[PDB]
Amino acid sequence: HEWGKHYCNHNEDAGVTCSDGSDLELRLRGGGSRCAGTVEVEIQRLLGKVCDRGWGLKEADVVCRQLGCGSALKTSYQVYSKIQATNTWLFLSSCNGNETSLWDCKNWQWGGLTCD
Amino acid sequence: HEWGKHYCNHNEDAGVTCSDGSDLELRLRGGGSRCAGTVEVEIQRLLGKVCDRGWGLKEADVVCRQLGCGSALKTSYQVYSKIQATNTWLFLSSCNGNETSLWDCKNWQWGGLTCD
Amino acid sequence: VLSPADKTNVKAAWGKVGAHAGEYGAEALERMFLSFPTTKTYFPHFDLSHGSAQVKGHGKKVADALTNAVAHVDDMPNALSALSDLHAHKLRVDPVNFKLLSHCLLVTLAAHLPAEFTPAVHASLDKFLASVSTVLTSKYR
Amino acid sequence: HLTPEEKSAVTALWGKVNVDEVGGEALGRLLVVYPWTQRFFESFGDLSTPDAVMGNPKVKAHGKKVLGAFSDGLAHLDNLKGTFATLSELHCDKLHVDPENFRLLGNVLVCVLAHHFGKEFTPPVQAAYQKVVAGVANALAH
Amino acid sequence: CGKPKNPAHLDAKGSFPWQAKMVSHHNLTTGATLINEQWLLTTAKNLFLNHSENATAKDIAPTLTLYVGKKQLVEIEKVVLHPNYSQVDIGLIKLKQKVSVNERVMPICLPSKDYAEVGRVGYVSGWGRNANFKFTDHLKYVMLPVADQDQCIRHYEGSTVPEKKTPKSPVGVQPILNEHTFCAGMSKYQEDTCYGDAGSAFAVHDLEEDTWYATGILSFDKSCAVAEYGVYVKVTSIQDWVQKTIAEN
Ligand code: HEM
Ligand code: HEM
Ligand SMILES: *[C@@H]1O[C@H](CO)[C@@H](O)[C@H](O)[C@H]1NC(C)=O
Repeated sequence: HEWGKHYCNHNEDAGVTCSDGSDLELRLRGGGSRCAGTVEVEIQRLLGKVCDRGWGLKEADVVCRQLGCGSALKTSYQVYSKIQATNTWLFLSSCNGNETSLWDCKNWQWGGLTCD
Repeated sequence: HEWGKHYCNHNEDAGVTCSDGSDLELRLRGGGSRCAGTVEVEIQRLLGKVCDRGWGLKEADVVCRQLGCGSALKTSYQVYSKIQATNTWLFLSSCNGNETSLWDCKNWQWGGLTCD
Repeated sequence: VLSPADKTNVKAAWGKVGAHAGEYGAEALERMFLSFPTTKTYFPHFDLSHGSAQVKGHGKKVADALTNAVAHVDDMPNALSALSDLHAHKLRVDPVNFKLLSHCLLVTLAAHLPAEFTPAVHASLDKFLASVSTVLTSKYR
Repeated sequence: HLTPEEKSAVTALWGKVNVDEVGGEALGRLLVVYPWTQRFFESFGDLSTPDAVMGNPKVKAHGKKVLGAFSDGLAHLDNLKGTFATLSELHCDKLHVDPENFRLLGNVLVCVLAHHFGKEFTPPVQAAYQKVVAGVANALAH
Repeated sequence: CGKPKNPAHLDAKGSFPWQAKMVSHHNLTTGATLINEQWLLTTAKNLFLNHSENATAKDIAPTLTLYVGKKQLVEIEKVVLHPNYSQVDIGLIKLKQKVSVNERVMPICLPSKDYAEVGRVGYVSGWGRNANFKFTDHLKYVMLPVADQDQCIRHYEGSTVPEKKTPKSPVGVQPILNEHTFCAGMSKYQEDTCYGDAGSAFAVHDLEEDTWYATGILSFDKSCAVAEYGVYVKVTSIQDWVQKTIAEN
């Protein structure tokens, strides 16, 4: 539309992350086994978490589908605890559930906001 | 305000009651002692009663402090004797709760309005 | 100002409201009281409990006043002369309350007649209620 | 402040709202009822007639954004003042929207919530909704 | 004369210095205009508040609190009404001490030529009521086009010939209309003055001299967009008495 004459702010600036696809890792940590726990993301040597903004079972099926586990049932744990803490987050809007990898879901954002 | 140009009807006419202060006396009647009954008022040898509107233990406390008794406990009594009828009424505003006489309460009206 | 189309919209809406106007007015009074307690200062001698017949009658009176105003949309100041004098000098109701009440009344309609409360009808009812409020509060002094 | 009953009622009722329609409808109602507010939204093109504003996608998108802000505020009822501080600075510095227009938005928003809920908008929960819209209006003021 | 800091409903941010706020002893807000270092202009109706009109101006003067600039208090010394106040609501007020003219306090000087020509666009700023009938916290300013006098007379009184006049003001109250007045219609977005903006100047920006001139003092603020015209008193018709009063004091 125009240069500068907008009402955005510096807490909602843009950015980009690019990769060839050989270093995108997704996993679960802090649970009974590999197929349960909190979702842990790894990209280009930095590891962070995700944010509940629509984390329904239908959207959650994709994470299980990528790792070879079955479907998604609930959002909790029973066995193990005390996972590491990182101040970086990933945001996902919506996914229809039949895409085999989380990296293919529409408009997945890596970092830039804190979901308080 | 403007002379003659107002909308009050003839049921809202004002009045005044001036006294030396030695001719005002209130009693409790209908109960079992000096300190239980309906609150009867004597102002210039005219009978009367106090309106329930706005009547609470905080005002009853000053009423029973002036008569020489303790703190008020209830807004009722046992009917030891019948009480005669009267026409005038005394309307009481909020009392601060520490003055030593009902006459010291701010803006108390004698007569006029009806306790319907 | 109320444009002729605006008058037609107001007339149609208040025809559609029907006999439920008294109940809607009572509900609006209660809702204004509950939302903003400060507006209860002008009803010290009023039984303001749930289901009270006093506020029901008061709401019926307000609704009848507004219906009379709609019937005389072209000569509103004369229709509300007595009420204007009552609310201006006698009771000295602040202007703010009027707008408050208007909004309350409006929401009540939206709660009960969603189908007819189109944006154009919303604008028309807002303009009419603003005109009534201005007439009643004009001589405030 | 909000009593636990009011908090429960307001959260439960807000759980039943839809993002993509009610906020846009509220914004369109504000544009149509108070014309002087069009000056700020001139960027959105044609706002001359009611059907135009109701039919404008940009209005619906901005309604989505303001409703998202409202949901965030609901999630931060205790700390509304700090929750909207950035938005307060934004509207105070760059736009010069008067503090009353925020309350105007709150009243139209309450109107459309009544419009959608129907009988379910009992006066007790409307009191809480009035309190929250008042809180956000005051927080955004200055 | 006539140099504001910034030439420009919309919240003012450094554009209207001449404006001044007044409150009576019973908490009603009104407006006024700075005319010189020590004199103001206001409507007479803003002086007979909460008391009978039989009282003298000496009784009026100490009961009014006056703010200028950014909530800067000033004290009133004298109040002088126009001898024919029944038909022209001009009223002048004298400050206790002449103000130090600065960016937030600066007068508006008066027309040498009439500007009330139909279609002329002027500015009106005031502390009056808002859409919710609460006094505005921040100063508000609106743009109004001058309107034909005959249409205004028809709107508020029906007919121009005195014998045939009958009251038809849509807001109940009737304004004072005569040769000493002019009227203005609503803005483009249907913005109009409401309670409390009385006394505010109708400012016209003359580009030839790059100067702001106070063309009128609002004398009817009860329109509140319900009536279609607001009523002002022409400064040119009042210039001479203003000059005489200032010179005499
Ligand atoms: C659309 C706006 C309003 C309308 C049409 C309206 C109409 C009326 C009517 C018809 C009456 C009865 C007069 C009579 O019986 O002689 C009345 C009385 C009254 N109104 Fe209003 N009114 C409005 C706004 C308000 C507001 C905003 C308040 C206060 C916040 C208020 C407070 C009162 C009070 C205290 C009375 C006296 C009731 C009594 O003495 O029993 N009114 N009004
Ligand atoms: C009262 C509650 C309000 C909330 C929660 C709110 C929230 C927001 C938010 C989150 C934005 C950011 C949009 C973006 O970055 O693209 C925004 C922008 C904006 N707001 Fe508000 N706002 C409120 C009141 C108002 C009011 C009352 C007005 C005008 C009458 C207004 C006018 C605007 C405008 C013009 C923009 C910029 C739109 C653009 O140029 O793209 N806001 N608001
Ligand atoms: C007031 O009106 C009268 C009417 O006869 C006129 O003689 C007088 O000059 C007027 N005064 C002023 C100050 O305009």
